[PDB]
Amino acid sequence: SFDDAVEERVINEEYKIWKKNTPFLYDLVMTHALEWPSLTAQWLPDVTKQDGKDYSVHRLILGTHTSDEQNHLLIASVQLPSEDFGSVCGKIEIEIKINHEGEVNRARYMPQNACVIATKTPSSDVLVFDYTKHPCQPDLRLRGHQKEGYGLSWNPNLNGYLLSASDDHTICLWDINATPKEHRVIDAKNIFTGHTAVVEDVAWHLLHESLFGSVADDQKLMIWDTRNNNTSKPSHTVDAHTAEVNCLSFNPYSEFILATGSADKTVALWDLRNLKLKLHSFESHKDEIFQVQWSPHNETILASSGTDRRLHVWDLSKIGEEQSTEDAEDGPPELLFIHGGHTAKISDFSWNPNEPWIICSVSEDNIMQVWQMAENVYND
Repeated sequence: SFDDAVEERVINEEYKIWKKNTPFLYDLVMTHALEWPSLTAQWLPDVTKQDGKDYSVHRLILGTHTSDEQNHLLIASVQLPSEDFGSVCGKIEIEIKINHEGEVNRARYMPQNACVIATKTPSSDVLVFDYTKHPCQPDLRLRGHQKEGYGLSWNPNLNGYLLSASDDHTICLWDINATPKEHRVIDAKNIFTGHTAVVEDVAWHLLHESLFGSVADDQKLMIWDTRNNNTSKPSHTVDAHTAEVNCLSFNPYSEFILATGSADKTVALWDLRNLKLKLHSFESHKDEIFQVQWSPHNETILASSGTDRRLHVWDLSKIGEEQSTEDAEDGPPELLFIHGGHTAKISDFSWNPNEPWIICSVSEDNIMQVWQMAENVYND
């Protein structure tokens, strides 16, 4: 159609421009086309090195989206710059592969033992694998609910405790260590309802093992306390957004600050000490927002991605500082950087935990990008 065509046209012309400015806007930009689109992406904690090599190796947990052929759980190794047949391999390879029944919606490793990877299937089961066992039939099948989902959150502080969101208006909680397994199957320690609609995302508080937050299409943010008795009584409910809320992430350097992304094209800043007053609303995205992640290195900065094909990076510290018109355009002072290297909807992204400022983002066209904005943008 005409609109599709016009759209596709602007996307290319803009991309054209982007690529030309690459050396000016970035310090690192790596593009790579997977054989299949990945809906998930998360960096693994470890870093591998060799003496004499000008690079270190990092790894990502990716997935495949084949609405046909066989799907797999992937582990990709990426070579990253250091302080400075039989030929040298490419900077990106797929070290591990694991047959997975259906697309991989999410895939997160367990903080306590990253050999453990939890998965979100297009089914209603939640799978668990140990990529030390398959070196495929999951090592654990988590019962819990009737619908598909994406929300997935491992609890630090409590080995094994996993949370999940679902299109069936509920949240499940399991103890992966679950005594017995009755045929690789662990039922569900608790099911939190309290949500009028589809639950988009879920996330554990980072310090208090009994707290966690949920987010759903009912336009609300709910804070829960595992200790409470009513599996329908969220200890708190917040009218967070105009549209449906798609995610929430806790600030790594705080025990109160939180963030949420909505279809209302907005990212809301929240403080647990007073969920009655929204601290701020980051605006600029032109379509739905599905991912929001805080920098693992700076308490003041977070990023968001969505359907508008843009990855935004914000800086709380610049909220409110005055800016010069015709500069006061392009966006508010809180918008530190805009990543326009993706040519399709960004499905998910992850901040590298060892290399401050490196981000990996997977797009729907099955493109993967490892990038780092130019130092000057966040320095001087």
